[PDB]
This record gives sequence, structure tokens and C-alpha cells, in this order.
Amino acid sequence: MYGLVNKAIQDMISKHHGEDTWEAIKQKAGLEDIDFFVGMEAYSDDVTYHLVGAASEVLGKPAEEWLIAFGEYWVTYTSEEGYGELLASAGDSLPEFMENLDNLHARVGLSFPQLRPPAFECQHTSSKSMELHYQSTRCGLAPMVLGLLHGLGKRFQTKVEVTQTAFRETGEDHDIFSIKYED
Ligand code: HEM
Ligand SMILES: [Xe]
Ligand SMILES: [Xe]
Repeated sequence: MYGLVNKAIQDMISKHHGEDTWEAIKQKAGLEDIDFFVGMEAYSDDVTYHLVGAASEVLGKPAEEWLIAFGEYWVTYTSEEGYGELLASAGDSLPEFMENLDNLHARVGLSFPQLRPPAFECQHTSSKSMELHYQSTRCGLAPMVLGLLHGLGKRFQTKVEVTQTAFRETGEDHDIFSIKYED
């Protein structure tokens, strides 16, 4: 993934746990040589998965749980590190934002030419609920999506109840979530 993602990981770990903890994770991930991540440069996805695994081990958290926190963090990180106006432009509510997400990533992809963005499709079941389809070229990121949804809930001061109903990993086509939301 692009360096930006790995920078967010480093920043979250450093902020929540300290530089020493980050260094331990970075070493454990096999990344000691890398002095810094380059935000607009592409890295092997392996770099990210290794950080997740190393974070899980050092912190003593399940990786899924850690990925949820990271997904929530991303919503704040992007808004603060150069993508605040882009985020704002994608909407004023959770369901509008999710409808705009593919277009938001298309905009990102203008600048990040190698982007492999996720694809999100909404099927609205009421004015306060939807079924969300998450399609990706990558494995393992559903729990990050859960955190992102909670991050968006906070952003829009909206209560969000989310349950995963289909699993990419268990052979099923793609991840699907049932979501209810209210003010
Ligand atoms: C705020 C709501 C957002 C959600 C829910 C979201 C969702 C995701 C997800 C799930 C991925 C994982 C990649 C995959 O599934 O294959 C991803 C990747 C990525 N996103 Fe978004 N995203 C959001 C906002 C943003 C914003 C504001 C930016 C601005 C830079 C951004 C840029 C990226 C980048 C650079 C990647 C790495 C993909 C790659 O390197 O190929 N995202 N996003
Ligand atoms: Xe991300
Ligand atoms: Xe990640």
C-alpha cells in the first residue's frame, strides 16, 4: 500500500504507546532499515501486514482488534494530515459518505496512480439502515472497515451498529455488513 498508510500506523502506535514501542514493533516487523515511510510512494502490501502482525504480538492484542482501532484512527489521521477538505467533500452523514466513497477514492487515485482502492456499494434498507458491500483485492481488512465505520460514526455524531454478515475469507464472494444508524 502507499506509504501514507504505513505512516498512519507508525503515528498511531507512537501516539498511543510511545516511540520505544513503535521501534520494537518496527524491528519485529523486519523493517529496522527503513528510516521513514514515504507517503506518496508505493510499498509492498507485505510491509503493512507485517506491521499488523508485529503490533499484535508486541501489544498483546488480537490483530483484528488492533485493526479496528487503526481503521477508526484513519478517519482522524486523513482529516488532519492533508485530506480534510477531501473528506468534508464526501458528505455530511454516514449514508451519504458511504455512497460517495468510491468517488472519494477515484479522486485519491488521480494523485496516487497505483492505487488499488476498495469498492463500497450501499443497499439501503431504510432511511436508518443499509447493507454494505465491501469488495477488495486484499485479504484480512474487514476489521479495519469496522473501525472505519465507527470513526465515521464519531465524525458525524451518529450511533452506528454494525454486524458482518458475509466473509471474504470463508470463500464467500465478498464481505457484507448490516448497519443501523441514528442521531
Ligand atoms: C474515511 C473513510 C474511508 C474509508 C472507510 C476508507 C476505506 C479504505 C479501505 C478499507 C482501504 C483498504 C484497501 C483495500 O481494501 O484493498 C483503503 C485504502 C486506502 N485509502 Fe481509503 N478510506 C477512507 C478514506 C480515505 C481518505 C480520506 C484517503 C485520502 C488519502 C484514503 C486513501 C487511501 C489510500 C492511499 C489507501 C491504500 C490503497 C493502496 O495503496 O492501494 N482513504 N481505504
Ligand atoms: Xe486505510
Ligand atoms: Xe492496515
